[PDB]
Amino acid sequence: VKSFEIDKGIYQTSNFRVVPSGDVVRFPNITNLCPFGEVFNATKFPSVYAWERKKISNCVADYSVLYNSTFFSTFKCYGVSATKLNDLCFSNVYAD
Amino acid sequence: YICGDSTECANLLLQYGSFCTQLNRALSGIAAEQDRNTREVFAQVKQMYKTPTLKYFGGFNFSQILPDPLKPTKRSFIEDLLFNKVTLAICAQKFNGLTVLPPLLTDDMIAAYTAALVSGTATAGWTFGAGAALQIPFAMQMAYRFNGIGVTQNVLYENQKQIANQFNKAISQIQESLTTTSTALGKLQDVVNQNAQALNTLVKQLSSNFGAISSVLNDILSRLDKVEAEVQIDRLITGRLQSLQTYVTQQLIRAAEIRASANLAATKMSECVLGQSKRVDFCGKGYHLMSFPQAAPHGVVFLHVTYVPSQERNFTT
Amino acid sequence: IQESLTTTSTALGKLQDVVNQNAQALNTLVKQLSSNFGAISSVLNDILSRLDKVEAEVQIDRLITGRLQSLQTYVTQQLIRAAEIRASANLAATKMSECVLGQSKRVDFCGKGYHLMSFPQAAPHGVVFLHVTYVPSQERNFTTAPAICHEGKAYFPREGVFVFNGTSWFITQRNFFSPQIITTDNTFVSGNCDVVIGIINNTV
Amino acid sequence: GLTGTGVLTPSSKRFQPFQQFGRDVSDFTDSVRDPKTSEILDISPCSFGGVSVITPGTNASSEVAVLYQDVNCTDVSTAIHADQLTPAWRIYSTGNNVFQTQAGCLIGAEHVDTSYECDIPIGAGICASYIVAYTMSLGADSSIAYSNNTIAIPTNFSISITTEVMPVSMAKTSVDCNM
Repeated sequence: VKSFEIDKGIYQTSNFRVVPSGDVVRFPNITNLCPFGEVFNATKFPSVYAWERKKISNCVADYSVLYNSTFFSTFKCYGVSATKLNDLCFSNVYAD
Repeated sequence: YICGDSTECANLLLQYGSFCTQLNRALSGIAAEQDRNTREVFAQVKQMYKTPTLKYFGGFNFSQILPDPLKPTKRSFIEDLLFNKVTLAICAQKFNGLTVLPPLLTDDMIAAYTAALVSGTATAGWTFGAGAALQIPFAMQMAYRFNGIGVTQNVLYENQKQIANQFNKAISQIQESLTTTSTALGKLQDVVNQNAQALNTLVKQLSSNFGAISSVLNDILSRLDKVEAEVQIDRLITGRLQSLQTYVTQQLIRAAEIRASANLAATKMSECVLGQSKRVDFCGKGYHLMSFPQAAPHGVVFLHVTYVPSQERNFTT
Repeated sequence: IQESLTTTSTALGKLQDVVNQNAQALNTLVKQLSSNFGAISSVLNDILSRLDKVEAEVQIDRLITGRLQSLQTYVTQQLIRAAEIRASANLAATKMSECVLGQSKRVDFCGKGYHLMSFPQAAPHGVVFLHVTYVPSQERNFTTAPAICHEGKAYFPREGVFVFNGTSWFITQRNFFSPQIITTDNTFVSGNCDVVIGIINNTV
Repeated sequence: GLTGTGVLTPSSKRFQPFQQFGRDVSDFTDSVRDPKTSEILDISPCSFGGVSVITPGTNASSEVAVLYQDVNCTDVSTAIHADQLTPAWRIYSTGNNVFQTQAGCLIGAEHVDTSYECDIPIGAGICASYIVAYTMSLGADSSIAYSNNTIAIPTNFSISITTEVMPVSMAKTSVDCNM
């Protein structure tokens, strides 16, 4: 309220909050290397009208070889970031 | 409300200046205004009184008007019907960010002030307020109140018992016309419905998007990193800021209407109760013999002992 | 009064409340000039010394948008304070008609009493009255007579209650202890003696 | 996928097996299932609330009390004694904790049954003095009795000039748009 001498009364001030204590992270016990070393490094790379689709589940994602090796001409992400993608558990990645 | 919490949002919030300080000041002022409202409406007799428990005056039944010692609680039966009539639509523990503050005046003591006003109305003489009380036995009250219509006690004492009867039944019919009835207790429900829809629409604004990817924080926070991040977050904060500012300004407009009605509320608990208000079709649709306060959720409900003059003759002048 | 207004304190508070509302509104407005709105600076030209083009005009659009909304918020709250201040101003005009030019016969609105006179005095941005009210305070013990039954017939007094049935002696006002000799000239004939709950004879 | 911050507890539902989240009023999660076979409610308000200083006015005192709003007055002790409050002071320790009238914690004021006539509005009836924190004497409670027969008149009186403050004109301001 910007005074040394302040009159008497309940005066508003800041908003307190209890700082949190620790950390709780809860994932499944799903524990598996992905087929990214072969679903990307594949053999049968199809046509365009006959584009291939795989659903991949039950895995643990790496996102690490994709950056430390510049084999890729165009990297692009749309509804998502690139690097912070390795925070979240996902449902059913789709290789197209 | 805004900005719910991450880390980045507080920095982007204090980008926009003292908006947090502005809104919290304005709602603090509205809170203090509602404090002033209930003080100036009710706390108008300083020196309180006693529920006298004579309760029968020739035939003058104040049944259920006053809370009674025979009750379990201390809220009067009429007002208990009033509480039961009015709906909604430990402490509040919800991360909207919001709250209803508790009121200042204690709810039973809201009722105790109503009891005080009604009881000293039922006693104490006309001079009541500007003084304290002057020992008048309440039939001398209406014998005095016949001057605020300009007639004699030949009304009162020549018709004594009859008058009380037309009192009691109608009050009992009050018990009908407030239990059995409907929307003719509207404006309290109307006030709560305004605030319900306004605040719930504000909640839905927290569900609302503003042209961003998500409509909720911590969602984008896993797939935002940088400039993309702060663009989407600026959209969210901008919209939540505009919507909340809209809410605050409408709360202020509402509170202005409430305080004009509160001026009226003090005016009808003063002019109509503490004396007889000689002005015409102000208190009620009669010549306004008495009127009694009653509490209610978030508002006051009066009881206007009006006066309908009704028989008909023909004469020559 | 030369006590209550002179050495005294915040029991004249509302006018400073008005001025403090003005000051906080205006200082908030100036501090909004000192605030950014997601652009680079809080002050123009400073940026335009180091801004180039379309980047530049986007940032200046940000600043102009924010300055505009903050200003408009000031406008709206001024208008709201104006509405409240004019409802109270209508009250002021009201009591300067009602309570000043005559005795406003309505009760316990002019001050806290029965309002014998009133004296306005000007003020910065407001007006401060001096309410020449009334407060009656002494007390007693006296007994009742809602009527007068002299010869077997009633006399309701003048209706304006409490006949002085202090030893059944006289007639009385509402507010001041006042001896009033009963004659025929002072009360009215109202029928026989029906419900004279305090009976008094010799009323001649 | 869900980050955030809050107070967990086990679930209290008729939770369907295909569902996972709760979003109860408007997208506000409030209930989840652990990914390693347990079921939990998530009331994310750890706590919050405004605070407010209660001070006698730096002209007869310098001792405050600090009203917290949205707490039930045992969370505050754990926030103090593991240093979890955001206005984390130093020169500060708990005198007491008067709490009911659910407006929240009040640090540094005593209960008083002999309730006074309420200087300062602490929340829900409760008010301060000196610094104590009583509930409220609602005025001075005058018991009264009024029989039928018994009457009094005022026999002397007063005049009492009092103030009243009626604002009229605010500052006649104006604003250049151009500057």
